[PDB]
Amino acid sequence: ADYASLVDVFVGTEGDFGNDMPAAQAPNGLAKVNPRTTPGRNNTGYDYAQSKISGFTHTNLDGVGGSGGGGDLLVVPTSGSYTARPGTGTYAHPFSHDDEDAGPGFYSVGLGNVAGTDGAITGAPGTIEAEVAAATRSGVHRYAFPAGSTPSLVVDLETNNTSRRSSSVQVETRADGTVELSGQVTGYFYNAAYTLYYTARTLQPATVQTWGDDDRLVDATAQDGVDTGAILTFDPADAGEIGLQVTLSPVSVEQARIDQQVELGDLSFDAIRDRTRAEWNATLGRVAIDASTATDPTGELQRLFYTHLYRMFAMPMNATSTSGTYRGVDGAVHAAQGFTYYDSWATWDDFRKFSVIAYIDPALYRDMVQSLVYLFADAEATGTGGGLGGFVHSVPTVRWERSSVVVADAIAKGFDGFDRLDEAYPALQRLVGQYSADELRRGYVAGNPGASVQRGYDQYGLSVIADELGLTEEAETLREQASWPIEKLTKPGAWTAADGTQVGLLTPRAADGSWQSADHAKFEAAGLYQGTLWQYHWYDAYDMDALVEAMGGHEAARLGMRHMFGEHAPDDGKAMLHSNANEIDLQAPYLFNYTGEPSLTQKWARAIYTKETWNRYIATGSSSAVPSGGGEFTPPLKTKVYRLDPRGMLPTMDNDAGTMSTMFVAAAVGLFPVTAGSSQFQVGSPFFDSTTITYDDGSAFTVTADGVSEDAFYVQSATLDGATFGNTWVDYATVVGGADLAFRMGEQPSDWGTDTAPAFSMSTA
Ligand SMILES: [Ca+2]
Repeated sequence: ADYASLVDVFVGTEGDFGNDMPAAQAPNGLAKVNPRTTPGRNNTGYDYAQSKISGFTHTNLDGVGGSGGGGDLLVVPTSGSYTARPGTGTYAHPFSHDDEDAGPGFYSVGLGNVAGTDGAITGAPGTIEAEVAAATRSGVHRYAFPAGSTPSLVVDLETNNTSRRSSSVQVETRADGTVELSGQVTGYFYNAAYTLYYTARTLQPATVQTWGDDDRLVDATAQDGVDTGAILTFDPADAGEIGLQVTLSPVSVEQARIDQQVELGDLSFDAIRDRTRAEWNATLGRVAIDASTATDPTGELQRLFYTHLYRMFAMPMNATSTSGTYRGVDGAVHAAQGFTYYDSWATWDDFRKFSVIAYIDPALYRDMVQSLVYLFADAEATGTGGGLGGFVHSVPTVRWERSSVVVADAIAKGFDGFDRLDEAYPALQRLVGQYSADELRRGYVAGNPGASVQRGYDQYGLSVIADELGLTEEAETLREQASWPIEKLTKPGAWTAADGTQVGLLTPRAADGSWQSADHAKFEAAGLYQGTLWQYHWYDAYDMDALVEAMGGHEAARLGMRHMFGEHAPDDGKAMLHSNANEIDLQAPYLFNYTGEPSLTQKWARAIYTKETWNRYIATGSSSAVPSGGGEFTPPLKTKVYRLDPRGMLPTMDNDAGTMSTMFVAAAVGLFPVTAGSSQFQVGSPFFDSTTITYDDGSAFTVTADGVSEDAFYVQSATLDGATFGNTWVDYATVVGGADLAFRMGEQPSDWGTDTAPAFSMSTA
């Protein structure tokens, strides 16, 4: 019933261990009411290890890198006074995790009172009780100040996790004495600027002063610049209850006002909070779990599951007004006709996540894909031919590579009626790019194996879209070019097995065709981004069949996969060639299904996600969080990859718009998308006795794992809708059609699935 209570929003909120936020937020909500720690923070604005909090920001990005995105509109409660633009140091309040409470839709904290004037502001007796909650587009605040205090709220419009580009504030005092503030914030993250409009109203009478770029605190009711803000001052009589309501719109201030009225009306703070909690319980309730003591003796695995399901519904964010409109990259307002438009993409990192969303919430997935299509269609409509990074985006956003694979994923899964797909296509083609004349002749990018395999997958994705558009010859060409990276860059005998077997591996190759020297296990060798050749070797997951053949045959692949996971030396951390910390080879644990050893896939799925494993690689060159260098743990570390702890992931292991969380959910369900852009999922090791996915029409997918335990993680046999089942993959249609997939589990590896019908490969389809 109350799934919300199982979510721990503090998981991954410490230091460099996930870069997630405890922010109050609704499912796929635009408004993200995040506490802000000081002097340290994680990328979202909050580091669990800190002991001071300034205030609450209203925009954000989940699990991203750099110094984080969003972080706009900082609201700081204070008993102090200002005569100039506030020093950010004066915002700091002591806090304790003992006086802090948060969950789906809400966050509460007891803040140490602060008082004084300007730079003399410091600790003062009493507590500012802070409560926030969130609706899709709105953040609501309720504060209690110590009796006798002159309550104040600073609205700081300079604050951003990366870069403030411009901001404005306009002040209105209404007949009842309450104040409304409105304007725009323009920020930047990674590739692009974005603009959001806001309205914020007090629920009690207030006076107001504003500041602009000259740091002067004045009575003027308008500011427009870069560093701007407002300071609200309330009557001491209202100390016991100070309320604020903030609403965001990518469209305009007037739309934000309309949204606030529709979304919040005259509802109380508690009602808004309760409603979002009910919305989370509906969302999380899409998956119902029965977890025995055998498999989850502490109850922590179930809590881990629902925490990560919660994280799965964060990005992309709802970027649609209550009037069914959105802002295009052309800078204009358009209709989201008969669907909700979502925006905020990090597709280079997160592309596999959508394949999972597809089987948990089909309708949400469809709207996401339709949105992605509109985004590229809008780019094309500008007629500039420019890439997406040259426009101002409607919400904070990241990057768009692999978009063709995501759209292809929906098409392959049987989704249709994607309006404006024909418009999206040429823009998707520009995103993917073309090999140069010389690259077309030789079949690859010289010295750049990474860019080559990436284009391979992009072109496969594009070939699916092309056929859907009736562009038959173009799809053929795309498929031909998509086969090149496997064929031309898999160097025969790059690694030699213990028995002499010659194993082909992804290797940089020169323009003239000679192979370039590389260490296949070295982080970022050969021009690679955030990985090794062993890891990028499996990248072209749309053609495992051709890859197996290029590697030197079935036995070569089988032995390569075992070497990949250090099976010959299970107690040597240096033998672990797979990385758990990054998304590059996320699919690797499930590739044993393709080499005739499904039991090893089962072992690794259960181990990585629910046990301690050997970890050799971090997600970046070095980390101050753990002894590390050259992209590795130095020494390799035996540890849990996922923890029910503020240190939630491995150090450096960013969640990346909920990707790592989504893969945890997929591992638990036991169905993993090795081939994004296909309709298939690979069978892993389902964690729970019973997992039921209920769809909107009342039908349900049910996967059972009879006798599953911490020790019994191997499949012994299986049935599908009552009949003997021996494949290690299942089609999307089977899942959403509401099948009953029943596994019998055991403590020893079995030969179940060793006679599987072949999974999808482009070359053999
Ligand atoms: Ca990453």
